[PDB]
Amino acid sequence: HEPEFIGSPVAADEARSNWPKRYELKARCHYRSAKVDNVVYCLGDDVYVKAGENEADYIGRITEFFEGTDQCHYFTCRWFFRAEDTVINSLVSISVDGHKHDPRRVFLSEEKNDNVLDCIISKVKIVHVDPNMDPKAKAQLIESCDLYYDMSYSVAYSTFANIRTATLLDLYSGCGGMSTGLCLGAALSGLKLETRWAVDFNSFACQSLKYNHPQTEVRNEKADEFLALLKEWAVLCKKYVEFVVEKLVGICYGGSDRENGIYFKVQWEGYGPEEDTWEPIDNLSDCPQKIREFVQEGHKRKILPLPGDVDVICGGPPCQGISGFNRYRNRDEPLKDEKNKQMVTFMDIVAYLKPKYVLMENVVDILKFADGYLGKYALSCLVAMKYQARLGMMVAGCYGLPQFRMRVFLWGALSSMVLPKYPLPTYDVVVRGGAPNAFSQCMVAYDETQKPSLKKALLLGDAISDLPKVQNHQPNDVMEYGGSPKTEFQRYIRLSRKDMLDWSFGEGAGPDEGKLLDHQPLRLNNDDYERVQQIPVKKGANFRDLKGVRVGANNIVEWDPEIERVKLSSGKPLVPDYAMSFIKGKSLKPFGRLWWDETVPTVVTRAEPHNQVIIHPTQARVLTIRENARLQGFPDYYRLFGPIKEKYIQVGNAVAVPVARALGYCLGQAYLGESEGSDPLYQLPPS
Amino acid sequence: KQTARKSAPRKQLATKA
Amino acid sequence: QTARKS
DNA sequence: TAAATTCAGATTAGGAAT
DNA sequence: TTCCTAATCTGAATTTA
Ligand SMILES: Nc1ncnc2c1ncn2[C@@H]1O[C@H](CSCC[C@H](N)C(=O)O)[C@@H](O)[C@H]1O
Repeated sequence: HEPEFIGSPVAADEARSNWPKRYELKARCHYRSAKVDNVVYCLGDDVYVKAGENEADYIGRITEFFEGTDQCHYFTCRWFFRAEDTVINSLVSISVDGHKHDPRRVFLSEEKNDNVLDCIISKVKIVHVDPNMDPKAKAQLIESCDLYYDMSYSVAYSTFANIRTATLLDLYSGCGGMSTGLCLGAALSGLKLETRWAVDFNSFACQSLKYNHPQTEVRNEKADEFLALLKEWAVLCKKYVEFVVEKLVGICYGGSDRENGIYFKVQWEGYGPEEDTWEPIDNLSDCPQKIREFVQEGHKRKILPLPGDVDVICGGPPCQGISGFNRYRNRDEPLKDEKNKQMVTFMDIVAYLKPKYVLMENVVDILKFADGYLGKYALSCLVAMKYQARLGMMVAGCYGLPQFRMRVFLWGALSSMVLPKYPLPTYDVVVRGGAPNAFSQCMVAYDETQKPSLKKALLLGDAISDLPKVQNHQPNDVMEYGGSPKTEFQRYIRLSRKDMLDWSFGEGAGPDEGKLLDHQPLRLNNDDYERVQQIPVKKGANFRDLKGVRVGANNIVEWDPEIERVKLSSGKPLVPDYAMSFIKGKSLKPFGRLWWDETVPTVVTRAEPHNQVIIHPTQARVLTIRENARLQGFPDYYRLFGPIKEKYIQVGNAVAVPVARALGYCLGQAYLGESEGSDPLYQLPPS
Repeated sequence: KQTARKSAPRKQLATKA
Repeated sequence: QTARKS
């Protein structure tokens, strides 16, 4: 039958005071109720709408009833998003330790659309659910309807939102730049956010993090081992329960050269700490009272957290198996490489601990590799766990750095907390890179119509013009600055711990005050060293400036026929063959020289000049570890440890600590309760 | 009956544009 | 107390 | 056997020419 | 609209201390 409008029309000007711009579709008048197929729909009704072929029936809430100026009978509704209607999509079928997506759990949005009454099918009972009500007072309510929603979804930044100490667990902690930045920003916002625990399977990163944070319980192990260790630390906290012992040092689950199970490190009486030995529990069965003492005092000291002891969990799971740099990735199935599954392990630990806040960080290819399968996976794991969630992309250089590192950050917050915003850029940046089209709405940036005057985009000279000269072989971990800081960025990066609100060493100046740390470049072998020596000190100089190199047709390198193959002192060619082959012979990166006025898009774990522009502008060496950490905002006092390559890996895998610092300020504002409203973006105060 | 339909400011990271 | 040296 | 050295793919965003 | 080009928290095969 024909759909009809029911009841007297709304007052002419009342409808304009309610719907002004409706008077790009214009309306003759407005109504309140409408019948289609012998069922009356009033305003505010939740409605099922016919969709395309193979498309599920849309879900909407009616906002107007009006006849269009084209004599049509229109209705308009704002849509409910299914869990698969959001950016999650195919990963709506995943489950994390029990929790699954409820098929009856939709998400209200402010996205509106006008259609005709003929698109309407049947009513649907959708109840609004408060998570902060009695937990069993939500059950019968959910089973007394058809669909339910406890959260709103926003396309902007994929926001799932509701309608003073704090502990932080740093999973895959590395050297600790991300957790350090979070703590610094939270201290600026007025929150005592510390780092109580840190897990990383690389030993030198643990060394660095514990050096810069002595009170942090840094564990040199894997994340799955740590999760099983938490599981089998809980039951000892519940039970309280050849030689002789004096005390037990530590506890662990599994590990290298060991089988699954709980092990204790033992100090034997009459023997030194060098004779302390890792032992299983079935062989420590004759040592009950000392295990009781260990468990009791470690529980009182919170050496390991129980469910509820972690307020924030931050993570930087490995991107080596997701990055576009890895030309061996498996797009067909991403959860085959173990380094990709470490994100699943991370979210499993999040499920076990249930922290108030979650902050996962990765690179942009997590939203592109396997069409973003892993990234959305993360979001799904948060949505299936009833977490408020948010997804953003933040450029490092926009927060005071001479580098363009766009990173994806996943915020998560329990419904009892306030979902934290993303900090707007405080700096302009040299745009070097492209954001995905499917996540254009997740770029943390000012819109084009309004952008205040931001501080000038930092260049490389602003970061390294301060540092004194060093040679290819610089074996000194600690040295002195050749002079005073030149630029504002260098003055900020040379600030002490207390000037940067770093309370790791309490009051009083900590170690290495005013010293130049890790100002050591990668020591190239003699061949690469003299290859670098042959590169001219000019802007744009690279291997194409070496002897015997020519640029042929279509910017393709060739050999010079008139010049014989230039040979080094060792009997190996001056110009390597891979330099001639790279990027179908069209690359300027091999043995590239960077200059003071041109930025570095992304500092990486490897510092060889071979396939990147990493040679110092005026010195015959690659950029030092301290210079790369400066490009990523590490304060000069943050000392690294390990071999030179390992320190490079540490600063290249880290998070730019200005980025983490802005995130920490936003997190502190959300944690304390100081928030404006629905805006996912936040303008930072002077800092 | 028939099917219904279900339907973005640019950002600026640089100094200009 | 008492334990093993492995 | 480990350590060092050498070479290298698959997509996608934007950018100038016309 | 064309092609390119720039860009991707790097990995694996081979050779050599
Ligand atoms: N299976 C695993 N278990 C535990 N840690 C792992 C791991 N695989 C990789 N890692 C660690 O994950 C770390 C990621 S680097 C993250 C650095 C940190 N976000 C910062 O800002 O400093 C690496 O240091 C690596 O050692």
